[PDB]
Amino acid sequence: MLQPKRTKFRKVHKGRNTGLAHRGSTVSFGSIAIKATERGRMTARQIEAARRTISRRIKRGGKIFIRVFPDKPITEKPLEVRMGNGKGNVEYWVCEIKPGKILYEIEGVNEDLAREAFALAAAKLPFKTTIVTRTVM
Amino acid sequence: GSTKNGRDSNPKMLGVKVYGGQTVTAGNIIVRQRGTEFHAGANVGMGRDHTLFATADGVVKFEVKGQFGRRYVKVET
Amino acid sequence: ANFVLNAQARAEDKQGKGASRRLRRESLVPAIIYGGNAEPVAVTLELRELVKALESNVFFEEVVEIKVGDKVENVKIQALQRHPAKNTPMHADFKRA
Amino acid sequence: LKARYNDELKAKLQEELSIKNVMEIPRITKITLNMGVGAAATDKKLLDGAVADMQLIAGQKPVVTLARKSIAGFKIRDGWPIGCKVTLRGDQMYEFLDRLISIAIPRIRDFRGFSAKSFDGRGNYSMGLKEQIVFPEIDFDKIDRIRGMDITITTTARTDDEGRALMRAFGFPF
Amino acid sequence: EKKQSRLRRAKSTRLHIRALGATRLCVNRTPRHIYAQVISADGGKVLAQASTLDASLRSGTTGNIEAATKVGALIAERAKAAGVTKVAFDRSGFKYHGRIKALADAAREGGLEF
RNA sequence: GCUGGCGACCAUAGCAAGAGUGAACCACCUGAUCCCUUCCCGAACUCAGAAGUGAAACCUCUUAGCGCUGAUGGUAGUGUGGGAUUACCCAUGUGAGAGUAAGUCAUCGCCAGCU
RNA sequence: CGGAGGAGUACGAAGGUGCGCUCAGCGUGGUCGGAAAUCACGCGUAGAGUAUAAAGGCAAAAGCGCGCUUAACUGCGAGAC
Repeated sequence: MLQPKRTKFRKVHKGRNTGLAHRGSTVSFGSIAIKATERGRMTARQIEAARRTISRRIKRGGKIFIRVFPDKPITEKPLEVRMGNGKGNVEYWVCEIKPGKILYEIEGVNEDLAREAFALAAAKLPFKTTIVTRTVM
Repeated sequence: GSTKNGRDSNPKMLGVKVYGGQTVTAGNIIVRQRGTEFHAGANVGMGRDHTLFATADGVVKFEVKGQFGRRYVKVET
Repeated sequence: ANFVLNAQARAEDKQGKGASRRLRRESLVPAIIYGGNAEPVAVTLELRELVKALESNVFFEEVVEIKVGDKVENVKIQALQRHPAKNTPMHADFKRA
Repeated sequence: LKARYNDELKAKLQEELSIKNVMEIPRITKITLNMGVGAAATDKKLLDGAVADMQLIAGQKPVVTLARKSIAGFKIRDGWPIGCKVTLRGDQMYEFLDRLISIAIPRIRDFRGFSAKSFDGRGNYSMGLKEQIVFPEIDFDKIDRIRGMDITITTTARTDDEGRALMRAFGFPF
Repeated sequence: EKKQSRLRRAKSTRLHIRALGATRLCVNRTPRHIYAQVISADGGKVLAQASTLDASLRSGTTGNIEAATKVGALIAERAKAAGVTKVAFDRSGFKYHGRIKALADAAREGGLEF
């Protein structure tokens, strides 16, 4: 479960998720990549589940590059509690996903196996996906 | 339980008081600043709290000058 | 020889965000040609032709001929902008060869 | 050395090293003798004895060296002296060198102990002399504990070979 | 470098004289020669100058207290000719001692008040 | 044409590499008598002259190796009116940052001296 | 009853003035002293420091040292926040 080793502040503001992903949309560490087409939030457990599925199905015949890291803490109030009395505690970490953001790259495996593994991985993600390949320009 | 936060200080109303192109009289305050964000040129004096004031009657002008590239405010008679 | 892209004239009224969006809706791609001995020239290309050319690998290395009316410009593809999600080409920069 | 240097040493050194300009002959600029009285806070008088003894050996009033910062491992902090130094230039350094080469070498237990290596590489030579004996002063009586010292000779030599040639011309044992 | 250190030392006095906006009396000293110059507040005009390179004092040593006094007298005379009465001395990073004190005293005797 | 000082701007002006000058100026260089100096040292500050040199340093010439400046076009954002609600579409006005082509070994005043 | 830290002091010098000096970090050799003790040279560069929390500042340094001193005065005060 990826989590930052250290942080300056324990709790962060909610914010808003807008715009497109002009950075991180280019395949740069491998041959074949899976890229999100809409926006949302990706959790650490979802990242781990997708990675485990991909690795199991490719049988560790190539290299997987993970290009999402959860660095935004999320807090929830415990339960049975009224409104007020300060902010809640951290329960899990997430990563913001914008359309065009690359999630996983695969290098060293054949296109059929990589695509089929990505198809398996897509069934666990909470947003739509697509498959891209390295290109010249 | 409770929260250990919940404190803040009163406002201090800092910033520029007279803008470029305006007319001033001797003694008018031009800049209220915590540090020397702006420096004094001709006919401008500096107070103990880094305030910049005009020592002559004229027109205020801002500029960028020097090797450091720091900003200056002056008064033209 | 290999690639002869047929381009039109893209003028001031056709430049700008609104004009560019209208052109892309009409399935045309704005492009710029900049090179020595002349000032830049703004043109418009056809999406199908650009997509067909982009598939070939030799398109990037070989010289290309861009035809606008009687004028012909020999250039090489210098840069391409792609939509982050849909991946459609949106703008092209050509350098005179 | 005094005059002998000015009259003939640069002459032969030029003839040997083949330097074009008469300003390129390496010259010995200064020599500084220094030593730190570690854990001076424990007693606080070894420093006072040391300044007296080193004033005896060298005829210049010294300056006591203060530290900056404080080290948790050691007992030292900024505000109190921890060492002492003196720098010699001109007549004082040249007579210091003459007395050194004259009497210090015979007194040292091991001859040729000094090494051609250990040069800083910029033309300056660092040497460490063990114990305050091997110098002209009173005997072990009336003098406090034995103390070592460091002597650094800073010259104008551009390269280690030039510095070594200068020492050889001077007459340093090794 | 010695020149850089001296310029750094003189910068504060030069800036203060600039702020006060008074006529400046600058002096430069070299092992062989001593020079003096009078400059306006704006800093773009030189009202008067004096040095040991002039014909009158060139034959002498030109690098001593007597030459400094002669230069001070000459610069004071030229200041009187130009009509400048009140000036601010600028030691230009040199210690106010020796030839420079001599030149300043010579100018004060000549009539410049500072 | 060359040198020194005082000013206007602070990299299109700087760093780095290579090269040159002392007839005059500049620097080093001699000595510690006198003035003066070292929390100890003429090492720096200061005084008297000039024995020698351009070694070091200052100054000047070339470049693009760095650094720096830097378009056009497009993209993001955004005021007003309309539509829609994962934060977008239309009309009109506005318009970056990054990146690309390209450029860059600055320039201007006052005073004194030398061939 | 949002997210994070400090205060209820200190200083006759840690005030004034004249003069003088720049930090910290690394690479090379040296004594019982080495990861880290004093000292010489060289490289890159402000990351040092500023009585105290943070922000805005700091080369004419607002950082550092020395000598002399009490403007840590009295009566006011154009004008402005």
